[PDB]
Amino acid sequence: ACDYTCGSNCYSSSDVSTAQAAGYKLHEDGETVGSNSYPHKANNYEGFAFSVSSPYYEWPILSSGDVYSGGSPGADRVVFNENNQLAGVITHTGASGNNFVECT
Ligand SMILES: Nc1nc2c(ncn2[C@@H]2O[C@H](CO)[C@@H](O)[C@H]2OP(=O)(O)O)c(=O)[nH]1
Ligand SMILES: [Ca+2]
Repeated sequence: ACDYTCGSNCYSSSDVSTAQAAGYKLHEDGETVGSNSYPHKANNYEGFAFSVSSPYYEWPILSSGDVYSGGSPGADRVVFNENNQLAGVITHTGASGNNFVECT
């Protein structure tokens, strides 16, 4: 069983924790990776019911189990805050264009 399902993609809690820690370390040192500048501000245009406070930052979570360091992001993103608390895991899979849906 998947703890988070993003279209076809299966994610456990450890997958989410490894991706989040990588994302936060880079946020605090003011560094970014890749061509789209990861991590950046997750603005929340969709209006999701995140039980943690604002501002929100998005970072890629890869299907292969590897951490992001440059190149292709994929469809899936883990959202954390300024406190290093998980907001949720979102995806562009099954959403129109550059929009998002929450992972089930
Ligand atoms: N859909 C959407 N896109 C956002 C939001 N905050 C930042 N973006 C980023 O802006 C683009 C929308 O033009 C998206 O492809 C997405 O980048 P990522 O590709 O980095 O996930 C948001 O809350 N909603
Ligand atoms: Ca895994």
